[PDB]
Amino acid sequence: NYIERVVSINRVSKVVKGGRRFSFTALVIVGDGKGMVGVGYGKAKEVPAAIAKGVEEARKNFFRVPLIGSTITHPVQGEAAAGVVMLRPASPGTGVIAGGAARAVLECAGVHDILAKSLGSDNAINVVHATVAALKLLQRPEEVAARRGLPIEDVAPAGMLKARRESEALAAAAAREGSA
RNA sequence: UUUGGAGAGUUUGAUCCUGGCUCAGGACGAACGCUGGCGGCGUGCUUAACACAUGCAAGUCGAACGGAAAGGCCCUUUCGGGGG
Repeated sequence: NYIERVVSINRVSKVVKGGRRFSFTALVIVGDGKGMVGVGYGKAKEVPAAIAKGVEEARKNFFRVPLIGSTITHPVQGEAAAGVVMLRPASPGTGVIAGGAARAVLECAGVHDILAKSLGSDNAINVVHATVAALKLLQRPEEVAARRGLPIEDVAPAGMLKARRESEALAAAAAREGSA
């Protein structure tokens, strides 16, 4: 059930003795819709083969996204070559609101509620890399408290833990109709 | 202890970056074009502090005053009017 999302298709041109020898590049994000996401860049003579290579590269380099509900743990500004993407968590119902690249990677990760904004290098590839760098900079409170050597309560805020418990209930207790 | 940022196109054979230009949105004391049924609530010289016909826009008090021109009342009466 992996959700896949192409963001950009570009006809690139090598030049040779005869002339322009073309190919196609597909930027394909794929995700589980629940927090695992991967990015791929497929380069191939034909568009569908490019997309397939992108899918394969993505499913190879999947990575897991920290979440507290259907948003992210904390705000974070990821940088790439020159893509700069701030991410800011958001209350539920405001909706993932972002440009098509950040939007695609977030929607494939399953982040339905988030604030995002590209601040440099409108190019979708570097934007996606910047967004991914942000998501990799993300830090779940459990591993944070481990990193500190403390409880979770005295490093994380009560609002985050409230939403955490709420989401955990709505996951487990509401998985009853799926498990039975 | 609550909150709220979307991008796209365009330099190149193609790429990335920078960088500008443009667009998508919202608003208006608005104007124009096409069109036009109803109501409600508002709103209307943003320019010539340019010139202005005309009519109204600051009067009131007779319990401040002399008074009595118009009405009123009463005497008068040639019914013309005259007095208080």
